[PDB]
Parts: sequence; structure tokens; C-alpha cells
Amino acid sequence: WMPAYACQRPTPLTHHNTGLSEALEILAEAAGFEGSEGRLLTFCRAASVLKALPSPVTTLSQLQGLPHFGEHSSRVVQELLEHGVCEEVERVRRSERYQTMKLFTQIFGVGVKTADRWYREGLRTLDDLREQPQKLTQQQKAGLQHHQDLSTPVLRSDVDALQQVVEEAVGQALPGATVTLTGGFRRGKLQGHDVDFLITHPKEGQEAGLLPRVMCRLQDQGLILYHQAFERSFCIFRLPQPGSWKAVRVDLVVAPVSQFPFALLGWTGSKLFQRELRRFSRKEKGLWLNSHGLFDPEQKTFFQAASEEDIFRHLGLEYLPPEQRNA
DNA sequence: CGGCATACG
DNA sequence: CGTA
DNA sequence: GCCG
Ligand SMILES: O=c1ccn([C@H]2C[C@H](O)[C@@H](COP(=O)(O)NP(=O)(O)OP(=O)(O)O)O2)c(=O)[nH]1
Ligand SMILES: [Cl-]
Ligand SMILES: [Mg+2]
Ligand SMILES: [Mg+2]
Ligand code: NA
Repeated sequence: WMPAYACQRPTPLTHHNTGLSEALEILAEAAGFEGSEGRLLTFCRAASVLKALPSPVTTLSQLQGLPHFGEHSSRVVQELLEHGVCEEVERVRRSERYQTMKLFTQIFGVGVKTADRWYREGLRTLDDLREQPQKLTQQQKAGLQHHQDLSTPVLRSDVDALQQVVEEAVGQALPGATVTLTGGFRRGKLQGHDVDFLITHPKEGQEAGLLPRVMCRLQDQGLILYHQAFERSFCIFRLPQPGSWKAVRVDLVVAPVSQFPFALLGWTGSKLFQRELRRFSRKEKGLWLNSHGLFDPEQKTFFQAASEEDIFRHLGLEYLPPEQRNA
């Protein structure tokens, strides 16, 4: 009753196995810090299966026949069920390696490879990085300066104000261009690490060259604290607060209207949902999916899609609204 | 055992 | 390398 | 780490 791919089942935002999924996601995250993508994937998938269940797991036998639960993930769940704690998970949580890789990778501009190199060099804290700013890219300097504000959740109640401001710049850049809220907030999240906006125009081709024009207008209005022909922009925005403001991460992406359904599907996530959807497409359907389109490598043809609904149908999957893509 | 999503800046 |  |  549980399909193996996350895109084959509804996954709501809130569920009945929160503590169990969070524990497996710690192990997934730690696998990622050690460069083990496959283990990261298995722990993420196992976590996701639990989010999709209709009630709490209370006994080990309820894991029988669930995909992605083998000896390791089952043992994690068993210890949590028996003791309220999994020793392996706690050991990871308090390790200096986990805590520091987590701290470093949280910085905008720093990925696993950079964090790891710094870790091997003996660096442990944000102050360690600040003291040697010679070793930092301009992106990382911005990420580090703004780190405190960027560690504060963006609130859904912030989002409408930002969208209006983006729409104003977009409207001047290209009348008729639209802004669509994507990312976690579109899946119903009440908080986020950033705000993701997808921009298009109803007349195919009119959107060419649009993003630089948008960015120049936003920067002219004094709203851009950081940004770097292009179609994706990862920036840090000045967001008004009572008597002051805070720095917020905002992503902008432009797609032609022909590709909009694919870009909307990709940017709406979740990240695991999209990886599973793409894996499903390729391995089960022999079709190649990305945020631009869906390709049949035998006919050498692209599927036209007018909606996300079209794409789920192309792939032979039941439609899932964004709120059920929280894999 | 091979495979693990797929792009753009 | 970073990023979504 | 797990599946197929
Ligand atoms: O590696 C990625 C990262 C993101 N994405 C897609 C799915 C994800 O939901 C979307 C937005 O990326 P974010 O990093 O902004 N994550 P999300 O908005 O889901 O949550 P949050 O921003 O609150 O962390 O882009 C990928 O496809 N691959
Ligand atoms: Cl691995
Ligand atoms: Mg986001
Ligand atoms: Mg984003
Ligand atoms: Na980072």
C-alpha cells in the first residue's frame, strides 16, 4: 500500500511521525556531510515514507513491507520506540564534526566541500572565518555578514509585501510579466529559509533578457543587499521591519511561458519530491524531466504542457497539489 | 552489482 | 566551486 | 542504505 517513489504518494506538510522522520533526517544530513549521497538518499526516503503514513508508527512490525526500511533505518526507529532516543542519532547531534559542518554549510556561499576543507584546516566557528576574510569569496562574505538575519525564518506574513515590491519592478521591466510564489510557501509552509518567485510573460519570447532589467530596478530602489545574461538570481533583499529592516534571501527565476509548468513544478519542490519525480520519469517511463521540459529520448521530442496537471498525466501519475508534495 | 536529479551563476 |  |  506504499509505493517506492515519493512522487507516487501524497505527503502532507504536517503528519503523524514527526519525531521519527526528524531522527532519520539527521542521519541523512550527516551522510551528506561525509559525501555519501546514496546513504543520504536512503535516509531521506525512509523519513519521507513515514511522513506519508496515515497514523503514528507505534510498533516495529508496522515497518514491515515499507519501502526504504532495511536493517539500519528499522533499528533507528526501534530504539526511538523503545527508549525515546536513538544512540547513533544523539552521537551525531553532539559531534563536533556534525555541528561544525552544519554551521558552515548554513552560510550562503558555502557548500559541503568548502565546509569540509575549512573543518580539516581546524576552523570551527563563524568568528574563525571572520578573522581570515582573505579566504572568503564575495558571496561568502555577504553570507557571513548577513548570517544572523538569514538564520531567522521568513514568515508567510512577510511574503505578500515582498511579492508586491517584486511585481512593481517586474511591471516596469516588462509590462504584463507575472510573478508567481513558488518554493516551500507554495506547498503551504508558514515559514521558509527564503522566498522563491517564478517570473514569466504570456507572450512567448517577451521574457528574454528580463531578469537583468528586474535586478537593475530592484537595485535602483535600494532593496538589494547582495546579488551577483541570466535567468536565475539568488539575492539578499532588504525587508522592512518595525523601525528597521532585516536581510532576507530571495530567489528569482524567469521562464518562457512554454516552460512555465515545468519550472513551476520544479521550483515548487520539495527538493526530495523533485529528485524522486525525475528519477521516476527516467527509470520508470524512460523520459527525461527537468525545470525546462520533459524529453522523449527515443522520439527526440519534448512534451508540451499547459499545466502541472499535464505533466503528472504525461508521467502516468495521479495529480498531487503542492500541499501534498512535502516529501 | 549499479544507481542514486538535473540544471544555472 | 557556488546556487535552485 | 536500500531497490530492483
Ligand atoms: O537542490 C535543489 C534545491 C531546490 N530545488 C527546487 C525544489 C525546492 O523546493 C525549490 C526551492 O529551493 P529552496 O532551497 O528555496 N527550498 P524550499 O523553498 O522548498 O524550502 P526553504 O526555502 O524554506 O528551505 O527548488 C531543487 O530542485 N533542487
Ligand atoms: Cl552513500
Ligand atoms: Mg525556498
Ligand atoms: Mg530558494
Ligand atoms: Na551554504
